[PDB]
Amino acid sequence: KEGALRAVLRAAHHADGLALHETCKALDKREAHFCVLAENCDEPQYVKLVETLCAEHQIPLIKVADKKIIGEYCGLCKYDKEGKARKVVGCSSAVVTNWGNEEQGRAILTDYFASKN
Amino acid sequence: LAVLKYYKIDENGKITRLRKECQQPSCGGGVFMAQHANRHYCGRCHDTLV
Amino acid sequence: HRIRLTLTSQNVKPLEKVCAQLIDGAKNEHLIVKGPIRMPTKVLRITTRKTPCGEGSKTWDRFQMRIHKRLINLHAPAEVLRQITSISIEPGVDIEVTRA
Amino acid sequence: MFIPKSHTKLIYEYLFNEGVTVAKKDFNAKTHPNIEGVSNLEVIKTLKSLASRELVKEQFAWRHYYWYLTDAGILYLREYLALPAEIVPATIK
Amino acid sequence: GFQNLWFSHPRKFGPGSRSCRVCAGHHGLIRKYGLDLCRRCFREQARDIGFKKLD
Amino acid sequence: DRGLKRKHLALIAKVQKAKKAAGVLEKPATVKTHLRDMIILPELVGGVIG
Amino acid sequence: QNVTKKKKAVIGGIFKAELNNFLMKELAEDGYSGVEVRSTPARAEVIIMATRTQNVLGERGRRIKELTSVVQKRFGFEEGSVELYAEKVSNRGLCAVAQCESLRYKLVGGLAVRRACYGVLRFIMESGAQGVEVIVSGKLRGQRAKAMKFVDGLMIHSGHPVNDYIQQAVRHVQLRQGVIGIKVKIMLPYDPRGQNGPRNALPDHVQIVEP
RNA sequence: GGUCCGGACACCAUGACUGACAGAUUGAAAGCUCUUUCUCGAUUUGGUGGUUGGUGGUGCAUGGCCGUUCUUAGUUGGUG
Repeated sequence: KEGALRAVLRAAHHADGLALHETCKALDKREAHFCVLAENCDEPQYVKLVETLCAEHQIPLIKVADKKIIGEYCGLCKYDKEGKARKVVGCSSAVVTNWGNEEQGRAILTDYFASKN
Repeated sequence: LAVLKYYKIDENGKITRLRKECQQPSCGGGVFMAQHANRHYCGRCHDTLV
Repeated sequence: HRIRLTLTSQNVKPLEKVCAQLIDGAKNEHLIVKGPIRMPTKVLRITTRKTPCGEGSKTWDRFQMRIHKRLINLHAPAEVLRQITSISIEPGVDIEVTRA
Repeated sequence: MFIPKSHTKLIYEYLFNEGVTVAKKDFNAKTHPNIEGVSNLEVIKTLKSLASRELVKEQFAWRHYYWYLTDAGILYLREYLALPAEIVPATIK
Repeated sequence: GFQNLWFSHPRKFGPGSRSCRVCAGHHGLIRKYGLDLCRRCFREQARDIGFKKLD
Repeated sequence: DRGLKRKHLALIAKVQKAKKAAGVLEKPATVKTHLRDMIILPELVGGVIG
Repeated sequence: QNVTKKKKAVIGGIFKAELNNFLMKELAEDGYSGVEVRSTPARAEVIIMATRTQNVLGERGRRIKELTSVVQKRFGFEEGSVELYAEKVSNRGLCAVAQCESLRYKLVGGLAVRRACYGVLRFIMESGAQGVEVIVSGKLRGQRAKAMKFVDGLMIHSGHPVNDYIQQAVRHVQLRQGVIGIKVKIMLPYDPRGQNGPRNALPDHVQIVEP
């Protein structure tokens, strides 16, 4: 399912809909379809804070423990001609305003995260 | 990391905005106005409110 | 109606060749052709200092370009003009038709 | 140069669509005659960056930059803007 | 700010509002018939434009 | 008639303010300006300009 | 549009001059020779006379397509209104511009100046020219500049027949020491068929009909 | 006097970094700077290489062009 998420947010970023500072404003507009979060965020006030707005605005979330993987999950790192993740940055939170690739997997993950919540 | 400073988490679970939100026709919710000594300044716009 | 053929050029030989071709076409078709009307030639003169600096004797280049114009008056409602105009062409001469 | 991502997007889209691009050496013009939205300075700097990275061939004549897309450029541009591999610029067609 | 100060001064007339179409120079500019060529530009481009030295 | 410019109006306002915020006994604070084409109007008499 | 005939002629001349400059800067390695502009009201055809039409066109006519699109965009034409044809110059040896570019290529390559200009002289003379004059000026040997002139055949300098019989070209070469100027002058042969040279004989050449 | 980087590209990094209300400031409605904290968010910012620009020097390093020697009749091979 990580592959499906990656395929979706790749096209999201290409369309320039992929988004902390930007994510808050995105889910304030409610154009967010979902938010991906990390459990490695040491900030106790931020960790709960983000899901407060997510739940309030009815934008369920997906949690992936560590942040370097979500940092890789954007295409923002440079590759050694093989997709080699290099020099990734923490992506504690993110938002997807517009849908992306992997249409079938996108439908699958929408149903998944709408049913399990 | 001042993003968390414009949000108050009530003990029950919901949140309340700690900064006067902007009301410009284009930029609305999300974007906040500065807490200047006597005024409040839109960052995304001018919209100075005293 | 009166069709006005105006031919303009910077060289006399091609312009006269095109004029003669058009007159020949009109005569062959048996049309009411009005002879080539020769407009006064327009002389555009540019006099410039030869040197790219301010030194030396004051010598001047007198460049000039000449423009020659010809008019042809036709009384031709039929489809013949397109034929006559299309057949005769020549580089350096620009032609245009007006429905006077 | 500091250029908005959307501005770079329009520049790159036009470049890929046409295969060529012309820009007067006028850093002050606020409207590139063929590309809308972006300014002549932004177009000039974007395509100068492309030439520096060897994705575009550059020529100059009479205060007019002329730029032609290369094969490295088409590969990079298709990858960047995420088009299907079947689409190609009008020049190649 | 920068937006209204970079080129605030008008350039609608005078030598600074024009330039040769090849070297972008403000000096000795021919404007007859819209040539917009410096006196050095024209001496080189005259044959191509169509200007001959008859006499 | 062609219209004084915004910098000129700002200079007029600055000089008037300086004159107002000064007692008759003392002289108003110097107002420095590059505007050598400004007209000297009755709003201007009494001040001191660099 | 509505424009005076004087301005129309001037605009045509300016367009031709700019096109010639741009093409000589672009297709120099292509053996560019010249350009003819036929700006009919409907379409504007542009003939690019070069020595290597293959290279000018490029792979499946891609370079020519790029050039026509670029010219259209630069000069504000309508898509498909301006169009380029390539053309192969009959006698490359009688074209001064092509010979000047070849000499430029040899000099940038590193051939000795004497050898290169003598080879060009021999080729031009064998191509049928009445006379040839090649001048190379600049920092050829040492710090102080000098000009080397090579002349073969007969060449005219003064009078109107110069315009008809003499073909000249000038170019520059940027070497480590500086700029070197190349001048090539070729006296075309009297060609009654009007292909290799002027159709009319020299004004002072009286030819006798044998009885 | 003041402002902008319009310092490409490459490499090495450390919400990177833009912008503007109002007071002060300035010749200045210049967010230039200092008070103030808002806002776009990988384009930037710092350093190292490398570029880029210059009506900066050198016309006694040069190209091209022009002037002059020189508006006079003067000049050059090939074979002897």
